[PDB]
Amino acid sequence: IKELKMSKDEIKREYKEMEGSPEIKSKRRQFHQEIQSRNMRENVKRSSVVVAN
Amino acid sequence: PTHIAIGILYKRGETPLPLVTFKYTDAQVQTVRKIAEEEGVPILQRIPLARALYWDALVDHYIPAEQIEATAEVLRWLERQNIEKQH
Ligand SMILES: COC(=O)Cc1nc(-c2ccccc2)sc1C
Ligand SMILES: [Cl-]
Ligand code: NA
Repeated sequence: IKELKMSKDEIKREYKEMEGSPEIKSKRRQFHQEIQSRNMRENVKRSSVVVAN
Repeated sequence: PTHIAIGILYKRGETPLPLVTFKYTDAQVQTVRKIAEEEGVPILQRIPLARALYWDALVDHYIPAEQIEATAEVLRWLERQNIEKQH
């Protein structure tokens, strides 16, 4: 039988559809939150004092 | 904001003037509080100064002149607590 072939365009379209997935968007946000948490710990360690209201 | 937490760095002979290290508001303030307790970084309630630094202060810049007098009191308090804790 004739061999199936995914065009470069089909691959981009399938991937953009995947990026639109709620689970996949949620994991991106989760990753950003983990970098913000890491940065928060480093910011605090670099400080002499914290002033709060 | 409702809640404010602002980090200040000042080490004599290292920083010529005090530096703003972070600015957090609201939900992030309880997290900042936990990490500061865990890391042994003092957290002081100074409502006028925290409110003033919220408006004017820029992260990784020096404390602005408009807040240096109020900041110097906090820094002199922190130095007194440090020297006294050594006893
Ligand atoms: C309340 O302290 C002063 O008399 C003001 C002042 N503090 C300064 C300062 C500089 C480095 C560390 C802490 C305070 S500069 C300056 C004009
Ligand atoms: Cl750590
Ligand atoms: Na920040």
